[PDB]
Amino acid sequence: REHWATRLGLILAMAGYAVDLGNFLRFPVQAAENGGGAFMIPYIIAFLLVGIPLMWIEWAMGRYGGAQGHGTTPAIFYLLWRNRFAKILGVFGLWIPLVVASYYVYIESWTLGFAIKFLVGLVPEPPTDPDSILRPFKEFLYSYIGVPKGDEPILKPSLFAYIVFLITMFINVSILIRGISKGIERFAKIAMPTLFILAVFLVIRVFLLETPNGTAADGLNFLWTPDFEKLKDPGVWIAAVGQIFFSLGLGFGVLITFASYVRKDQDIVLSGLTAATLNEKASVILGGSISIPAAVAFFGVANAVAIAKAGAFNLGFITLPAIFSQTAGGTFLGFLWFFLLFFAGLTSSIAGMQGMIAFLEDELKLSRKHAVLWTAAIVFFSAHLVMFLNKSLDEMDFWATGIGVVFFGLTELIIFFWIFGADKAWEEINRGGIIKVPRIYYYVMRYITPAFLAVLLVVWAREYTHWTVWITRFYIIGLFLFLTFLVFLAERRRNHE
Ligand SMILES: Fc1ccc([C@@H]2CCNC[C@H]2COc2ccc3c(c2)OCO3)cc1
Ligand code: NA
Ligand code: NA
Repeated sequence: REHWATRLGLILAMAGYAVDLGNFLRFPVQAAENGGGAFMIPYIIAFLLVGIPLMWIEWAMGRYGGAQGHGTTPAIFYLLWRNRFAKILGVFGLWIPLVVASYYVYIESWTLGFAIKFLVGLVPEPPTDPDSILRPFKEFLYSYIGVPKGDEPILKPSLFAYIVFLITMFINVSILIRGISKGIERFAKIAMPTLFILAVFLVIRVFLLETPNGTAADGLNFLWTPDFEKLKDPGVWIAAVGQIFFSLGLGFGVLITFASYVRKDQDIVLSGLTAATLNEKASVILGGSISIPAAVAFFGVANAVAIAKAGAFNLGFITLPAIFSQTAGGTFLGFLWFFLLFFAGLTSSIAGMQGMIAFLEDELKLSRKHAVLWTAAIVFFSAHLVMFLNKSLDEMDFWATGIGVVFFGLTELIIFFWIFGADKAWEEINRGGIIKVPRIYYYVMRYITPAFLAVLLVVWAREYTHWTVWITRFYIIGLFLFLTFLVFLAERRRNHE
């Protein structure tokens, strides 16, 4: 079985997964809409009571399963809980990242395409007024995606967009086919430093932006000036718990897969805490210093609220590209921005596709080449639904991350810390640990963490159709059936040998 070569490589690979577009787009918009600097109060709380405890647990389950040659939850859940229902629940940890894969790598290709378009100058050049600058780029994105101009729910992606998606798929395979250390880990050691440099250069250049409408200081001001009156709102405390779950990539089964390549007695306590901390520093320092400040700098603090409400997606793919066409040397600026997002996405996507590669290797005994190619085949095939059927993406993302990760997140806790045994679980986490987990976390993991998660489930249920969503529901239901069949074939192949 493969292992991580260096402790640094392991941390950078784990961080590479956590850090993505959300760090530079989603988190800054979440903060502005939920109290500005005051949003850090429930965010740090959520980080301590939910994020950190669960990540350690997934790291432990990963290393525990990896010692016995299993990197995926269908096999690991069965080791923690000798039951048939444990194998079936495990299918979800194979299903969720695979559902995400169908739209994630595609959106990832958008950044690459946009980076190429910016570098070679194939971008709009307005013209005055805000809508006179934004609309030419609003149409640039819609022509790239193929946003329906009629009543039909049909997307018609450009040939360029489709080809870049092909190229993006290829790049992912290239890294994945070289394995864990010589592939994922090797790339982690290049991308993360490259990422940091790209970010810092943008942070510096954004801080020098000055327009008749405002400055970069106005951006950092609007974003971080606290509004504690919003702390009364339970929705803010829910968004904080949700964002942390989103930020670290919990409940995807990815961390478990990666942790399985950590050797039996190697540290996971300090290693996990370090990687988690990098992701957070990236969000508050790098992520919060670029997108929102640059936007507020150009349009003024008067439109700062309007900008935040327009969402993280509009900000990154419409607003900032418009601003770049109006700034000095913006054409190279746009390339760096989208190059930055691409590498951030590429280090997450190769991790999310590893779980399927691991299953095909560990349980069906396929070669790494075959495992990678068939995984790529499944993801590439599935993506045509996301590329051509409008709002299919929303439907996949809703089941997969809206409730799926949290439900699966709660499933991990109960299976590992309650069914497998809290005492056995606790010894598993701290074993080989450079530092020991604070004893107070024993109660947090066992009661506080699953309670917070269970609350998130209940609010989802109480809170929550055009016929085309049934197409997406049809297929993702089919995937779960197909993966169930593979798990079935796995346990049958094992009885023979
Ligand atoms: F809707 C969303 C929820 C959570 C997130 C996470 C946020 C932190 N960084 C990791 C993100 C998930 O990344 C993935 C996961 C599986 C994948 C993948 C990429 O490509 C193929 O299979 C992104 C989007
Ligand atoms: Na993140
Ligand atoms: Na990434």
